[PDB]
Amino acid sequence: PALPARATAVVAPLPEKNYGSLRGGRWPFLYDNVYGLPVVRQVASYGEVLEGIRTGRISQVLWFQAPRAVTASAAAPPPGLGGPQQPQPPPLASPDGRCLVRFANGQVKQAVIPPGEPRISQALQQYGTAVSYIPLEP
Amino acid sequence: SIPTASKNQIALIRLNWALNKTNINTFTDYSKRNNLWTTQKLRNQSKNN
Repeated sequence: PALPARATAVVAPLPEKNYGSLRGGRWPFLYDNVYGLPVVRQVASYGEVLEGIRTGRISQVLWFQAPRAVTASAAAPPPGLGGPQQPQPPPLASPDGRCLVRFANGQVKQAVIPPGEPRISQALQQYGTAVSYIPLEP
Repeated sequence: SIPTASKNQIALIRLNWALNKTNINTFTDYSKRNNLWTTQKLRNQSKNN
């Protein structure tokens, strides 16, 4: 069982960027710290995603999710009436509207889209670009 | 899973609902539905008075 890398160095933070949609981009490392996965560095605008959908250059969109606290569920009498406990409410879409967009050429970017927006909703439906939700981490 | 006063209140609520569910609430001495079928007996005993 080979022990993994253990290095250290001094690096200069990257210049902060403001693409309009999101701000930041001061991370000079190709991976993340607590996890071992690559961080994205290219972001999309509103019109960019809209046109990628209209022309078909986007294949599938994925949303993040939220826990949906139990008190806000109407599938049984409320907890406080004393009934047997219900398993769990299904999770909501992203309240803040983060999404990972997947292109026809293997590129994956990040964007912010509010769920239920007027134009994107109609474009998704007309062009059938795949939609899905990213499950929650343990 | 829930405190005591809760379950006491819910027992009282169930008591009230159960008492309502017995379909006896409408019967009163002074209805007309009770005066129309009881005129025969009262007539009989009043003429036999």
